Amino acid sequence: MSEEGPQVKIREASKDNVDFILSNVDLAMANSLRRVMIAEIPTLAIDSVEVETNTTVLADEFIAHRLGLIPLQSMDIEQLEYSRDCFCEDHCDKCSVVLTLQAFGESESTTNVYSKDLVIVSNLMGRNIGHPIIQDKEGNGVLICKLRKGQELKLTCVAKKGIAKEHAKWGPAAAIEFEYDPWNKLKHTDYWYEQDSAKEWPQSKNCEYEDPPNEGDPFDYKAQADTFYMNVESVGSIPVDQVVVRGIDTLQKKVASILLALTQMDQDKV
Amino acid sequence: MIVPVRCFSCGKVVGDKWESYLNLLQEDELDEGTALSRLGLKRYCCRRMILTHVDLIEKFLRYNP
Amino acid sequence: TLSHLRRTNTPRQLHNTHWGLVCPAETPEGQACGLVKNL
Amino acid sequence: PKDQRATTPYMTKYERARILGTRALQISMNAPVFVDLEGETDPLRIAMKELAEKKIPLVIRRYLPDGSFEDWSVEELIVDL
Amino acid sequence: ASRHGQKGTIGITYRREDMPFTAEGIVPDLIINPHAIPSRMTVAHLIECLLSKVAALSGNEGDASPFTDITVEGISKLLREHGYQSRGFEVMYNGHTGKKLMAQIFFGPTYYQRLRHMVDDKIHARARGPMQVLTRQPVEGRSRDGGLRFGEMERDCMIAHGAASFLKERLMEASDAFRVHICGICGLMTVIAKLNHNQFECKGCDNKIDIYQIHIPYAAKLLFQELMAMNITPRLYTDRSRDF
Amino acid sequence: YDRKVPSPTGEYVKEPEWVLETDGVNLSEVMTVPGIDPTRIYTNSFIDIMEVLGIEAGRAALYKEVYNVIASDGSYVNYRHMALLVDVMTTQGGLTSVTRHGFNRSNTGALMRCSFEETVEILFEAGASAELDDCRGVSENVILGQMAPIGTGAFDVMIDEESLVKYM
Amino acid sequence: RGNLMGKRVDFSARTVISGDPNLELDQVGVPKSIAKTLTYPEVVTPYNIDRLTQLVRNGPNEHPGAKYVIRDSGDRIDLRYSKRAGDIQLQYGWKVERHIMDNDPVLFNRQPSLHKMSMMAHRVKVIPYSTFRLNLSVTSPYNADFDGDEMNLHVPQSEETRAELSQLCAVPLQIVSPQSNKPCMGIVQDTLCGIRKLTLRDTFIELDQVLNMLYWVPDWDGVIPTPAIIKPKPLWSGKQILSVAIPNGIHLQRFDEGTTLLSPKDNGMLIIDGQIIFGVVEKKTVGSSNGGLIHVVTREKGPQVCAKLFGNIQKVVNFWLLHNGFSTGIGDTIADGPTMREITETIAEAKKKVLDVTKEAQANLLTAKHGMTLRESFEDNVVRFLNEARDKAGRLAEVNLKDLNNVKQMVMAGSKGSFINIAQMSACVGQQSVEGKRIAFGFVDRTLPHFSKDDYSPESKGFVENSYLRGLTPQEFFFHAMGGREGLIDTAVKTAETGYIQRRLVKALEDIMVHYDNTTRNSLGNVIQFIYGEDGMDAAHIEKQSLDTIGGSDAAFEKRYRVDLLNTDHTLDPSLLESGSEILGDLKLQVLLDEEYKQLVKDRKFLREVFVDGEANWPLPVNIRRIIQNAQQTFHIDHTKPSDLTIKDIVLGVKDLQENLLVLRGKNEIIQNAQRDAVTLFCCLLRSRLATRRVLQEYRLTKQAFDWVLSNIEAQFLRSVVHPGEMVGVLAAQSIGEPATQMTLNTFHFAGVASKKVTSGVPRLKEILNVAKNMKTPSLTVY
Amino acid sequence: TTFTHCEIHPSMILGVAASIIPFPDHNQSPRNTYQSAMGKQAMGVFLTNYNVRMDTMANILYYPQKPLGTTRAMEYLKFRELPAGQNAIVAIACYSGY
Amino acid sequence: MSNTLFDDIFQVSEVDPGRYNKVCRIEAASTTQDQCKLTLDINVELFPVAAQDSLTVTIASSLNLEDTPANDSSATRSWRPPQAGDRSLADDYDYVMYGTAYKFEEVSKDLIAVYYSFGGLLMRLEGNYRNLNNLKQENAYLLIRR
Amino acid sequence: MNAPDRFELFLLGEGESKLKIDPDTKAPNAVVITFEKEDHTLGNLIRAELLNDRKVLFAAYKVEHPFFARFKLRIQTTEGYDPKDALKNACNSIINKLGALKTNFETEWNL
RNA sequence: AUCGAGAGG
Ligand SMILES: [Mg+2]
Ligand SMILES: [Zn+2]
Ligand SMILES: [Zn+2]
Ligand SMILES: [Zn+2]
Repeated sequence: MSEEGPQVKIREASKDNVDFILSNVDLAMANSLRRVMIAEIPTLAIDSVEVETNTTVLADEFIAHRLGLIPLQSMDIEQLEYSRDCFCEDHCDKCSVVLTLQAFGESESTTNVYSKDLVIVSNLMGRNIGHPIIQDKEGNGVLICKLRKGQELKLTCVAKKGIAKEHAKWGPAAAIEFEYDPWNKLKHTDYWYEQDSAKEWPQSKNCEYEDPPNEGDPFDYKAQADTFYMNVESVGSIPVDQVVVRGIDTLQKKVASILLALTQMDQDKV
Repeated sequence: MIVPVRCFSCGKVVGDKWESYLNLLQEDELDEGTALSRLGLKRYCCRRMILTHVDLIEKFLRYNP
Repeated sequence: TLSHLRRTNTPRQLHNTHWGLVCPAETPEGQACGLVKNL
Repeated sequence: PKDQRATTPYMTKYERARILGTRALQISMNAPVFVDLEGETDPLRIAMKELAEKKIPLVIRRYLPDGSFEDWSVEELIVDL
Repeated sequence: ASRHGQKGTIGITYRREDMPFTAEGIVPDLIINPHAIPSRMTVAHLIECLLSKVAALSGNEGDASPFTDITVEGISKLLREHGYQSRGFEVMYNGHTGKKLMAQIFFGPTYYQRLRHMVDDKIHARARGPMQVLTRQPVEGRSRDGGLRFGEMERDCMIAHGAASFLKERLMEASDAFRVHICGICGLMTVIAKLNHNQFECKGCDNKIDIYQIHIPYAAKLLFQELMAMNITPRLYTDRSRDF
Repeated sequence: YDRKVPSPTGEYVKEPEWVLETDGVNLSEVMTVPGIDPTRIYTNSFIDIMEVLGIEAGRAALYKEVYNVIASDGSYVNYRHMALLVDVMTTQGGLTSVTRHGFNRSNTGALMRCSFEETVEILFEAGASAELDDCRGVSENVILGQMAPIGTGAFDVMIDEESLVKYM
Repeated sequence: RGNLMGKRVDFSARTVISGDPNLELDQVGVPKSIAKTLTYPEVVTPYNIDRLTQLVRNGPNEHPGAKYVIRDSGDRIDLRYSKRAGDIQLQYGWKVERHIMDNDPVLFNRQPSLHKMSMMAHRVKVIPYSTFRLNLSVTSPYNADFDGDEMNLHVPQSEETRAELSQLCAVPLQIVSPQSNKPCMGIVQDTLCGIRKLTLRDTFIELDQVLNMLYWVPDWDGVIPTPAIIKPKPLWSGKQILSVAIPNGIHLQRFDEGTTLLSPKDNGMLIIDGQIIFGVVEKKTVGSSNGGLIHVVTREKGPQVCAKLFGNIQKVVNFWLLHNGFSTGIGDTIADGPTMREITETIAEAKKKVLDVTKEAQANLLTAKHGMTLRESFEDNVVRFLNEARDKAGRLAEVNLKDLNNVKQMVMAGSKGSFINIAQMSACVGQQSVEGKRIAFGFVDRTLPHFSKDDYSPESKGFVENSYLRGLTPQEFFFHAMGGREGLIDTAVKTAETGYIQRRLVKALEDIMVHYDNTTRNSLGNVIQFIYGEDGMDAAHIEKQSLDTIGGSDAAFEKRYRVDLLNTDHTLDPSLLESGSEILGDLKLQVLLDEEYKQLVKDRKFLREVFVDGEANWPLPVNIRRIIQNAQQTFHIDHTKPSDLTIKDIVLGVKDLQENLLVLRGKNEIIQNAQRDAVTLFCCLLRSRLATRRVLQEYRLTKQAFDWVLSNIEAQFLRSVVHPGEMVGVLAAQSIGEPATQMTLNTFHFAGVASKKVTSGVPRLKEILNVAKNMKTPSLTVY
Repeated sequence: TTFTHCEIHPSMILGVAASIIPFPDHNQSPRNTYQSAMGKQAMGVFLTNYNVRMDTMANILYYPQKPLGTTRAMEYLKFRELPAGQNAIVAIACYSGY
Repeated sequence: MSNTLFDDIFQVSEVDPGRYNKVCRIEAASTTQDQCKLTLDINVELFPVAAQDSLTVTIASSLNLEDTPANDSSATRSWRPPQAGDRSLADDYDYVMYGTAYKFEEVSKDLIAVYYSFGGLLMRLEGNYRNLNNLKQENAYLLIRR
Repeated sequence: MNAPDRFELFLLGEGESKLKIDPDTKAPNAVVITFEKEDHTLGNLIRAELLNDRKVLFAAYKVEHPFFARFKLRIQTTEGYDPKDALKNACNSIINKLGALKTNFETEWNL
């Protein structure tokens, strides 16, 4: 592993999708990258709810649970102090974001409470975080709950920094497609069949990016795994390209931290 | 009882699709399958989150407290 | 709840004449098995 | 009688178990240990060392059906098992 | 449990990052052992899954009504038309290494029921506590801080093991223990143990000397007293007169 | 029926023979029938094989039938365990059942007999007959919390005077 | 029975169990909340006061903490109401009721407790969460599963009881059961299935995969084995890597049906010096069978090593399977076109045969079978046809399943599944039955209102033509439900019945014990057996061996056992011995040889009288065959070199061994005679196994190896003798009572030559134990 | 050729709990019985007004889902209206061994 | 490297992949030595074979490491990865297997047979009457030229 | 009830250093390293790169139990090649490749 | 505290 490896090619791209062809890499890294994107990227999310008023149908913690799953703008999450390392008592603007929710059934018809109705109270200090992610073409970001005329809901929320290992609410990856060796040339799998596996199994879409194997070919036992097809999505809190870049950065930091640990021990050694 | 924020298996937010989903079924009168496709719900692990959802909250709001 | 509302406690095999009148499958495990039948 | 003991010369698994248990108890009660404590602090492990070295100071009274008995010492008994 | 009489408990939970995944990035919610099938022959369980996948992909409701003309071949045909392996097998990758698994996995949606009975309301452990006033023996019931019954079968096995001192401990030291003075002349519990002047006196035998202490389970004391209540003596002697 | 018969070569060779499996039992007359080998006749009745041949034949047959029951499902239990059972049931020269009319009708400790089925029905008899319980059984020591003979309690660990000296 | 014989006890716990393949055989995962709750009164000594004072400081809120402290005065210090956690100074002699620590010995069991195996001692491992964790392989004796089962903990308080459990009740010590003379634990479920796949001929493993697998083995010595294939690619076979788990010195040879030591089927089994050599490893090898690996290792290496074997194999195989995968689905139950056509033809053909007979019966042409009526003769013959049809259809499906078939693989491995399971899922479900009969006419002359009256056509009385795959039709469904119902009923009744039976046996034999005189007696001192088991040996140390002299022709015997130094017909080949040319014509040695042979002839006479059926395979203490193999390997027995054995030394050496076997040790002729009888079969085994030709031609041992064998046999034999204090009573009661719970036969489903209408299963057991005067089935066999 | 009556529909021989089982006729009998018992043990919304009524021990699923595969009998038992479980994605496979 | 236990040429009479996807059962007979037949399980997937092919088959016993004779590293002492293939090594064959031994089955004295086995893959060599070099020592390296 | 704290999956506790290096006794030039609060997301990278180093004789790892975020790593090298340094080299190597990965992606993304 | 009922294993 010495820089002249990872050849990143992008087939398709959008706000929440990056379709990759990552070639010239070690399978271990292809997977490690997949994994680190899934659960080791810091995001912002409501991790505490104060219930002041709740005369709604839904239970207090039922609602609190739902609130924690609402994606919040996390573009500048790296500028937010990780709560575990925040020496400041309870919480503060340097390590948390405060949002509030106020709803009342003004109409006799069912009133819908949306995530768009969350209001940031704490000082963001110019950092691009906390804003409820709204990808609804109607503007109605995520339905929190429905509300009857005579009912009322008043909540105070505190969003913090965290990773999916702590809780799935923190993940931004959503889903990651991952495939290699379109054509079964490495024989990493033995197709189950009741007649003809060549006809019974669907040909992968990635097969069009690699020449078909010939029946006159001998098993290329020297061949290694390489060229990984991936498709990374995003929940919207982090630009899909940042999901990938930050995932990569995370691995560098992780390896660097154990490298540092090795250095630290060598420094402590005679 | 309201639509789960995020797909249980993915984390893909589907809590903002329910309203428009029903509109696709009512205003547009589409097949549920095509409606789910119109919502961008490609994976069946996300399609089921809406396809088999039971909106009970509408019944709960029929009571007066 | 419905299983109580259709419950018939006998005071224990699936007799031929049960066809269509009581459920073949529904019965408690052990003890009252075959005695408590559901319609 | 002292001689003409008709019971086995080997220690049984039941005799071994109780010997170790009762000796380990004594050890846990801070009784004097007759072997070197080579980092050993667990009464049972300590007792097993003594058993291996036949240092356990006990005698087994083997009762026979009719009420009579044969006394065998730990040292006499063959700790095979 | 599923809808086919298939019970089970959660052995362990894994984060998505550690679980098998499809090329499409779909990660199981619940993994079921293959060995739970062949002996139970719950074929319908397998069919429900296959059908369910088709239903999810086609975006409609599946029909599992008992006696219909719906066949597996019909269902599998529909599945193949959605671009999936007709028999429900999908190529999955090992979540730990990312390496393609050698065997493909029967994979799809199904319907599980969360049942009553949770370990949080079953787990129970107690070391000393509330005992029944009648027999001075740990009370019955998890919610009442009760003990666990060491039954007849349990003591039978200790006998088979030869665990003689264990039984003494569990049957007396672990509950029921009472020191009682027995008259040497008549083995009855009639000694007036004046434990402050060291005076005893059997009364009726006028025995102020030859008595002994017995460590016995309180319940056994009750047995003997309840026998005395029926004009029956149970004379406990500490010296075996019948040698053989 | 087939049966291995040590051939003229010395090696067992499976041979066939006609056997008459009858419905019902009456050894008292069947054994005397001409043309029949009276030493090979076998029944299923323990009582009848005992009364006709004797308690050792009864006990042997008892084993064989116990064996057949276990073996009938393909399972296997060591001979040693089955032998012990049938030997116990035949120590009295008859056929002692495992019921309250078998086991409980014994001369064993009263505190053990009463633990099976009948209780005061036995204890009342013990009282009236002034029965003395030797307390060297199992239940007799269970029902009062003492280290019953058996296993680790089948012997007494102690230091005698001779060994005491030798242990110093 | 309520408060005395059984009772509620303190220092105990109960909760749900779950599987955990990362625990050792003898471990148990205990939740921190339980470890915190339950305590242990450890005594303060100079060897642990450091730890104990720390535990006091930790307080009663840590899973490595402590609670009440007991002073010499008897005072109990409740640490929950104390601000002196760091002030209380422990004095020697005090006690500290600490929390449960790792490696503590606790008693763990499952209800109902049917046998010793249900009560075993485990080593505590404090874990997170709230379930008890178990090694898969220990559930086999507990009869446990993970669908919500609960288990009990009993925690020892005295040092004596901790020792007692750790030395008598420890799991490893219970690996081989005295009940059935075999292992009671083995490899099951995933690991069992995984092993089969792992050891397949086509299974090769990549370098880096091997490196991880080797690292998983706790006992790996750090030596990477040379790969089976070295050129094109450095590949290791599954057999090579699995063999790392197996300890050195282990030998095993099963040899199956078509095994030829080169069979392309890779059946059988051959292991040499801990190295897997040949044959696919399956249930027969690593299961509970007494002819498999688990048994041999336990006997050769002992309980402690065998326990490690379980851990080693599971960790390797589970890891490999993790990175391989194994599934199953609908496709596995689907037979191909041609197969299904043959199945329907088989069914149709049988139906035709039933029809033909039906017509003959109706025509009054059918003749009644002897000992039964015409009507039931018809019934019998019809059922037979339909049963055969089911099986034939099942075989058609089975044969045409590919090796890829996942269900087939589980069946082949021997891990859940069987022929009939495949047959019913893929082919004809078969004839349903109620009380041993076809579906009865619950309606007037018919089974359902959907049929006309007087119709005995297969399906009208429960015959199911469809598979579970195909689906049952309403009538078939209901008839199936009826059969299922009686099954469910029987599973309830049998627990009430066998529960009672089991208790009666245990109570009846409650006080039967082996005394120090080696005699089995009851409380009254009444002799039950003068010598326990008629041999005086522990079932746990018994193995099935072959008595070579019982079988074979007299000529073959002579060829294998007659030595004649005076005639070329049976004179030993000089090259066998260093002095084989000197013994030629040696009459004095011939005398010893005549003595030997004469005795061996007598042995045939004797054993032919004892075992009239000619069976040579019997359960005898001390696997001599295996002992010999150990010598052959241990001393590198070069079979091309002449040995230094002397005929005199061989004859007298074996005779000396016989004299030194012992069992009884009295001097009175009564005891000495009993001693001679007690070891008759074993001595017959010794003589037949260690004859001159056997020792000089078959087992060409050196004087050193030969002497070693004899001394080894002696030691092991002595170890097989039953210990005094053994509760053979209760043990036998449980041994007989337990397996009785598997008798779901009742009266049929066992087959025989004559019309077997003979009461069996539990019903018969009851007749026997009750000594019923009016049995349901008398039957007298006349020869 | 002498039929007098005709079943309205074979599946009607099943009761309440039995009728919510998928393809009952593709299971081994006892398994349908076992499910009948299991159905009674499931969690889910019992009564729509459960919030109004006070009771001892209620077990309400956060997000009840319809059975992706249903039986026609559920049209009358209102199972879809008040379901009791969720459509989990499952994999039948040997994995970590847990 | 330092020695050879057996060296002959065989012609394949039959190939049988008895329900195997990688390993085939090879039945070959020696050219010249008509008393010597060869049975062999071989990983065909890795090393392709065909009927009537003439293969050069040797056994040897020199632990094929890197330098002049039987270096322990292969048998007894942890096996070292490649790299050293650029040193003294009998690697001029197209297929190499390390095996063990069973028993020197003696067939009709004049006829011949020998021990065999490669981690599960078996063989059977009717090696010449002598086989004096072919020692029981399990160390063996079946070397095959295509 | 008695569920573990999710913080224990990645945060070091009291007395828990990130790495602990022990020396093996079963073989020469071999060590076993314990990684605290770290699963094979990182661990698998380490092994992979170690096996790309021709001076490494053995490199493998195992997670002894899934309840705990711990990772065992065993490294054996040739004489003179201190395994500790071999690991240090593997880390440097991995980072360098990741740096390129990032750069190539960012460029490809921009285009 | 008894007493019955519903279940679980
Ligand atoms: Mg269970
Ligand atoms: Zn703060
Ligand atoms: Zn999804
Ligand atoms: Zn008195």
